[PDB]
Amino acid sequence: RMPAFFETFPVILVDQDGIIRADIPFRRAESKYSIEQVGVTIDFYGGKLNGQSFTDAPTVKKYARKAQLGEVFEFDRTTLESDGVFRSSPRGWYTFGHANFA
Amino acid sequence: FTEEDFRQLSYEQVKGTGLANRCPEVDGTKGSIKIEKGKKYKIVDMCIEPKSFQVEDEVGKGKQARKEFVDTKLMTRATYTLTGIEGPLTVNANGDLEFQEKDGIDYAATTVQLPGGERVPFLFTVKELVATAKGDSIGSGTEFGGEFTVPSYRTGLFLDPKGRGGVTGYDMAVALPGMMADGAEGQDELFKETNKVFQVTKGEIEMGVQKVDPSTNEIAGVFVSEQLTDTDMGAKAPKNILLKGVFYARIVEE
Amino acid sequence: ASLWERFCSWVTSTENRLYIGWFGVLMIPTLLTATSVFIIAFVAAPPVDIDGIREPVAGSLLYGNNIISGAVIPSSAAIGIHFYPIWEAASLDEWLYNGGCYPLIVLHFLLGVACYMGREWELSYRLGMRPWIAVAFSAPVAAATAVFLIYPIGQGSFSDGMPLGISGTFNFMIVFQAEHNILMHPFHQLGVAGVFGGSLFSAMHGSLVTSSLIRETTENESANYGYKFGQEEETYNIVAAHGYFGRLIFQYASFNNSRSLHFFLGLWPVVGIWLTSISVSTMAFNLNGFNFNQSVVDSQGRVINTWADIINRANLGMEVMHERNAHNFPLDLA
Amino acid sequence: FLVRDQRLGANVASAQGPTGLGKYLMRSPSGEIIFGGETMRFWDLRAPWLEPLRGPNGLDLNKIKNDIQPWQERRAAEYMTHAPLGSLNSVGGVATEINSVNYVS
Amino acid sequence: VTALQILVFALTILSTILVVSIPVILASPGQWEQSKNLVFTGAGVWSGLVIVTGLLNSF
Amino acid sequence: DDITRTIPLEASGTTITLTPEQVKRGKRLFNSSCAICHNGGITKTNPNVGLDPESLSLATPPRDNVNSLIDYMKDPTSYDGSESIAEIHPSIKSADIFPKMRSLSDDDLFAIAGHILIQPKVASEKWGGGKIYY
Amino acid sequence: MINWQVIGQLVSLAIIVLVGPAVIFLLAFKKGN
Amino acid sequence: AYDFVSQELRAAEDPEFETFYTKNILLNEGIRAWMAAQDQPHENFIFPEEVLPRGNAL
Amino acid sequence: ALPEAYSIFKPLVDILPVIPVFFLLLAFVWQAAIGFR
Amino acid sequence: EMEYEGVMYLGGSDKIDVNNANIRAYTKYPGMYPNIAREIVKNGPFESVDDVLKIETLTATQKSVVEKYKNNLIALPSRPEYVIDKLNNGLYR
Amino acid sequence: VAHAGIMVFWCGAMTLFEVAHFIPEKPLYEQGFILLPHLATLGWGVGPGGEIV
Amino acid sequence: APKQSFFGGSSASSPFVYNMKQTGEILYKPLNDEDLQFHKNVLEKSRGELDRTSEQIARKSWDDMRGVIRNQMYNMRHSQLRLIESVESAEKQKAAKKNYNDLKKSLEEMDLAARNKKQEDARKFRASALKAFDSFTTSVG
Ligand code: CLA
Ligand SMILES: CCCCCCCCCCCCCCCCCC(=O)OC[C@H](CO[C@@H]1O[C@H](CO)[C@H](O)[C@H](O)[C@H]1O)OC(=O)CCCCCCCCCCCCCCCCC
Ligand SMILES: CCCCCCCCCCCCCCCC(=O)OC[C@H](COP(=O)(O)OC[C@@H](O)CO)OC(=O)CCCCCCCCCCCCCCC
Ligand code: HEM
Ligand SMILES: CC1=C(/C=C/C(C)=C/C=C/C(C)=C/C=C/C=C(C)/C=C/C=C(C)/C=C/C2=C(C)CCCC2(C)C)C(C)(C)CCC1
Ligand SMILES: CC1=C(/C=C/C(C)=C/C=C\C(C)=C/C=C/C=C(C)/C=C\C=C(C)\C=C\C2=C(C)CCCC2(C)C)C(C)(C)CCC1
Ligand code: OEX
Ligand SMILES: [Cl-]
Ligand SMILES: [Fe+3]
Repeated sequence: RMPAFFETFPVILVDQDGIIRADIPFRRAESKYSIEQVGVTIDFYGGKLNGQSFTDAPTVKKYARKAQLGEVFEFDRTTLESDGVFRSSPRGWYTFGHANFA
Repeated sequence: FTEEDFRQLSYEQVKGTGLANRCPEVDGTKGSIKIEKGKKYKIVDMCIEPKSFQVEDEVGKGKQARKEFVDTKLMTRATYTLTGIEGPLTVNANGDLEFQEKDGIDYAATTVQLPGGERVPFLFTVKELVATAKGDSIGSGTEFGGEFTVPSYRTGLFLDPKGRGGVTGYDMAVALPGMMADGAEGQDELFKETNKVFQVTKGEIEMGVQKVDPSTNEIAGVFVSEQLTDTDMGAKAPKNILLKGVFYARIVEE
Repeated sequence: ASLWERFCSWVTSTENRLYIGWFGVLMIPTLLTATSVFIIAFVAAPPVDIDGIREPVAGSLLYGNNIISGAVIPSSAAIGIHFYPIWEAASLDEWLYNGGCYPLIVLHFLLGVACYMGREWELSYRLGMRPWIAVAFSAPVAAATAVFLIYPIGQGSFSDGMPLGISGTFNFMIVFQAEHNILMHPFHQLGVAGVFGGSLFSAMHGSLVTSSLIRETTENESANYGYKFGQEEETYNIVAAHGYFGRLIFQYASFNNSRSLHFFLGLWPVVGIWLTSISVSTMAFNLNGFNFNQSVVDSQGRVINTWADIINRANLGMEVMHERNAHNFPLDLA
Repeated sequence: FLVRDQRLGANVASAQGPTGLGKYLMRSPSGEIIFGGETMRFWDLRAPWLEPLRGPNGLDLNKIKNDIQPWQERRAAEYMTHAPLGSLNSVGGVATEINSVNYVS
Repeated sequence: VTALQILVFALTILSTILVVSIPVILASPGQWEQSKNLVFTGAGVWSGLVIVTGLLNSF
Repeated sequence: DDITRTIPLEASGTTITLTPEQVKRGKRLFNSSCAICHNGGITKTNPNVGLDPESLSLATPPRDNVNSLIDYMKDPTSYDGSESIAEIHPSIKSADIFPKMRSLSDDDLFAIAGHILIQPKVASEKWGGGKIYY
Repeated sequence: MINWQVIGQLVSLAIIVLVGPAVIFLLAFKKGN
Repeated sequence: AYDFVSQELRAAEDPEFETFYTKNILLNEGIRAWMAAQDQPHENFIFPEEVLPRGNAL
Repeated sequence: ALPEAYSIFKPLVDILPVIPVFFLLLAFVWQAAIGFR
Repeated sequence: EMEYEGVMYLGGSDKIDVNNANIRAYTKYPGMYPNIAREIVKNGPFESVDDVLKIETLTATQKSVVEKYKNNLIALPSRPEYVIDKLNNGLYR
Repeated sequence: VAHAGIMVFWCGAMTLFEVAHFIPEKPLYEQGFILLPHLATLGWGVGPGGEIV
Repeated sequence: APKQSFFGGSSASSPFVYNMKQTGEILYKPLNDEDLQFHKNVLEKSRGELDRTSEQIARKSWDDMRGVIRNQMYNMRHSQLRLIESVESAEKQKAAKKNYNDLKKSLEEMDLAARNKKQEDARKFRASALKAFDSFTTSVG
């Protein structure tokens, strides 16, 4: 997952030891290991996709980039005409106002 | 301004003057070039210079109106001609004398500007040219003509202003991560400006000799070239462009 | 009494509202055509191929570009440092695509502040005073020569110069510190000690005057109304502000000569910006900053990183990503 | 790198460089055949190891293809690595190079 | 030859006495009206020994 | 540290022990005779063949041993053993065209080629990799 | 194993620093200047 | 104050719109992806050489 | 290097370019000894 | 394109896939890079895997050096975005 | 002429400083030589191809 | 206690070359048979390039014949220097030293007749430098 300090993060896949296994690379030429090279399969569990598993290599890269944001969610963004950049909570807006007033 | 008038000039008096891209004239008429069916042959030094770049634009676009090629103005520099497009001529299709492309500066990336302020870029090339002409003699007539495949303007490893590319680059609008965080029907699908397609199209040419010399110095003739323009790796629709300038060549006996 | 001397005594007349002297015969028409092209090409210039790689950059107000993004874009790198005026173009819009507006502003602006600097001499002659405010203006004029002219002279094209815009200056600084390491250069190091030091001594000397004013005023009204303009006496005790600051640090760390104090105000930022303007111009000919990459090694020869390596991992990351498709060969201008 | 990729068998003209322009060989704004890349700003170079390859219209495409004699590859590979790019403590590099040479020009 | 080697070594010894004791002798209140050709003797043997070192360098 | 500088001599795995002096002699002579083109194992004028531990092994004489590297600087070849790249590369054979190869002995070619094999044993990812491991 | 060069470089530096303030130190002593 | 959202929507919806602001964003992703393995070593950023954003030819 | 007769004097000509820095610093010593008068 | 199914053949594995692989992908096999892979990227084998062994302008000892690594080569449909940067690729160490 | 002496004394002492650290295998520019390229432009000691003897 | 050294004592970080002198012999022989054959090999090459200059004088293309005298023949004065310091006797060395000097003088007068675009004057300086090239090769043996 991307930490809170970053803003763009490469979508690297790790095991439970920290070692990489797939990376969806920036440079496709002479990429040693990619999503479709090692062939990762998504097995969804719970939610809207309870039991939907697919090994299509274009559709694995779609839900790989979203799951570095932490959890996948269906967004209704034709209501407020949303622009697609993350705003800040009232926990973080209060602290901008109050540590600058003080 | 022939070859034998141009080779006597030093580089210190050609450089800067705009004469180094001027497709040299090759004075002569009442001549022919015989091409034997057994002997090997090659065009060399095939300089091709266009003039009067014209992009086909629609004027009515509903009905009862043509697509008149509006005259544009050149926008980059004097970088537009081609130099040294040698290739073997000795192939003979049941008569036709065809020459295929071998090497040289086939392409020249220039932009022109339509009326309205829009700059169209295009890749004026003759890469993979296969031009046939009816007959075995060359001079004062015998119009060549064939199809050339243009490549796309940008290649696959051309990065965008936002770091997307065909061969390289990001595969998402990475400055909008909240649009990527949608799961169903909103996951940057609005953009297929992301999936960059190196697409390859074809263009036609037709060139007349319009002058000859029986020793060397083949044409100093004219040409008419119809061609597509840049598609921005599959982002905008290409326009047709019509180029009509002066080419020149030289046949050596091989 | 002559037909020229009656004109020659109008140009060198101090009775005008702005002084229009013999250096002002050159800086008034050159800056006014470096203003009239800057104001028009900030609003309504077309996009400019800066790199010569046939990808234009759109830096004017018509093409989007809120004013912390708009810039008069530098020239094409295919042009280089070649002289590119309007009459050496095939058309006026072909001149705009290659970025002709950038040498037309920046050769007239540089020739205008060079004759602002002589005009700052010139009124100090006709008013009868010591003339070295031209020397103090030679620190911004050299610094405006270093980013605009000498860095295009050393590094080749005019595209390497500073863009005339706010976000162009931030792009100029990141690309500079990628390839020249200005942060670890010991003459830029002196310039930020003349910029922080000059900002210290402004906040230090300006404080000790305004904290030791003698009260020629009432309580409720403003303090500045107690200095009648053109008066003979001093408005503040220099002996009390010296006795303040002689208690703050110690007694002989403070100038109770106010002429040597005020010269030290004119020496610390002006010499510091003289050393910055050298440093950018010596890095223009690629005499870069200090390079302590991989210096600390242990006994086995394994490289131990120091703090100059974490600067270098920043310096390398803004090296591979600036000019993202303008490089075809592995070394940058080598 | 015009030499090296020609020695790998490329037609060194019709390069199709990444921005659409010439990678190795390109056209000058006045119309001369010059080197492509970032080095098109230094197109007005007169240098005694390449001026035996310039004709009247810039670099000749026939003299480059055949008569490219290996004293010129000696002088190109030397002058590329001995570039005027250094440091104040005399480290030769592009300012992000590790220190193993003391060279400023 | 090493006879040249001790000659130029005698030049750097003598010029060390010459470069110190010339501006001492000039800028004393005395010692210049008295000892002009103590300097010009020392400057003469310095310019003398350079010529002797000069054509012995050919041999 | 630096106890093991056990670089292989020739093929079939006979090794040699370098000693401290032959390493300070090697690094000071690899610098200012090679390292203006090989700054950390890269080749600046031909970057798809360098001084990796892998890329030196994948040549027609494998150059991961010192006796094939002494034969390299005495008589250079290309990466497939066919041609002789000597007029575009400095060597003892071409030391008239390259004046830096004119004065150094055979005993410090062993010091220079001892440095090519020591550097992946202490600087393993950095030697021969590009600027990514800087 | 003696260095013999920076011995000679610093014994000649000690000669050089004993030239400049050997003129002034004798001239302060003898009231000249 | 990282980005102008008016110009990030436009540069995603036009692949030939570029400014010095849009060039300044790509320089920031070079800094944040190359320095991150060395600046914050507790995070163990094990970015391979193929996934960090390089430009072209260097 | 140097000629073979003068090769012993190589530690002598290593600091001789530094003497024009010492001539600038000699003027501050001479001014301080007379008392900056 | 954004998705390409033949990315595992372009290097960083075995099975070079000669049609659109780079010239420096042959560095990982000995006896393969400089002049024997001149004729694999020029007059290239756009037919099959065993069209590269029936290729001409090779010496017979060069044709046996391809025979050591016949299983490290496939033939893919030739994409035009990778044929253009087959010789340079913009990828130096 | 005291100061014209110290210009020539720099040219005397630096040119002896360049030739002391000569090392004839390297070129002139690989050693930071600044007055020996001014004398090799005038043809003292320079041979064919640019090397000096 | 740290192992510190004062102005020498050559450890791995001491920047001093008062130690580390060369032990073995210089294995590049200064003038052997293999590169002297290469100097004879380029004299076969350089004589063909001055022979090639005659058709470009007749074609009146100056930047070929001002460039082909620098293209392959750049390592000609270096190789003609190495041949005359290879011979044994001194009185035969004067015969090779003089027509190497009469070659160089003849060669740049052809260049001065090349920049001034003088076809009638460059053809005699070509043939004078040609027979001085053949006079050089039987002087050096
Ligand atoms: C705390 C950190 C810090 C500080 C204090 C500085 C401080 C400075 N940096 Mg620096 N820098 C930093 C961090 C820092 N930097 C970092 C992190 C980087 C790497 C990204 C850089 C990269 C960098 C570069 C690349 C350069 C600097 C430069 C400078 C100097 C700029 C001020 C100057 O000389 O302008 C002087 C003043 C001017 C140029 C203005 C000229 C004014 C002209 C004459 C007239 C004005 C015309 C105007 C339109 C008229 C007004 C209109 C009227 C109607 C009112 C100053 C010393 C520059 C420098 O020293 O050289 C110039 C430089 O080129 N820095
Ligand atoms: C733009 C010009 C404006 C003026 C700028 C110049 C003046 C500014 C001051 C800079 C000069 C400082 C003094 C000289 C330092 C370098 C001398 C040196 O050691 O050479 C360093 C060189 C190194 O020699 C190196 O050798 C190599 C061979 O393998 C290469 O050939 C290198 O090229 C060569 O540089 O020689 C020495 O080692 C001499 C060492 C002798 C030890 C005592 C020296 C004492 C010198 C300083 C005395 C104090 C004076 C300092 C200034 C006081 C005021 C702050
Ligand atoms: C000293 C007083 C001078 C007069 C007052 C100053 C007025 C300032 C004008 C504002 C700046 C204009 C900048 C040009 C802006 C610009 O770039 O214009 C460029 C403009 C564009 O040319 P085109 O692209 O149309 O070129 C034509 C080709 O495209 C056709 O194929 O050229 C013109 O149309 C003529 C403009 C100059 C005409 C000037 C008059 C010429 C007469 C000279 C008289 C000399 C005697 C004077 C005696 C003192
Ligand atoms: C101490 C001196 C040197 C050593 C030990 C050395 C070592 C090597 C080695 C072992 C190779 C691989 C040869 C192969 O696999 O075919 C190589 C390649 C190369 N070296 Fe060096 N080298 C030295 C000096 C230089 C210098 C100074 C240059 C720069 C002019 C240079 C340029 C090259 C080039 C271009 C290659 C690649 C050859 C090719 O592409 O076929 N070498 N070096
Ligand atoms: C042979 C030889 C040698 C030797 C040489 C010599 C011995 C020389 C001498 C030299 C000398 C012996 C020199 C000197 C010089 C000096 C000078 C040049 C001076 C100057 C002075 C001045 C400049 C001063 C000034 C001042 C004044 C006037 C007053 C006060 C202030 C002052 C101090 C500033 C050797 C061994 C090395 C090597 C080999 C060769
Ligand atoms: C050639 C030669 C020679 C000569 C030499 C010379 C010519 C010298 C000179 C000169 C000099 C050598 C001078 C000196 C200087 C010194 C010093 C020692 C330095 C410095 C000092 C200081 C720096 C201090 C200062 C101060 C003061 C006191 C005041 C104020 C404060 C202060 C601290 C700043 C001889 C004969 C030997 C022989 C050999 C060679
Ligand atoms: O464009 Mn502005 O810029 Ca500072 O570099 Mn050279 O050319 Mn580009 O580079 Mn890396
Ligand atoms: Cl480039
Ligand atoms: Fe005050």
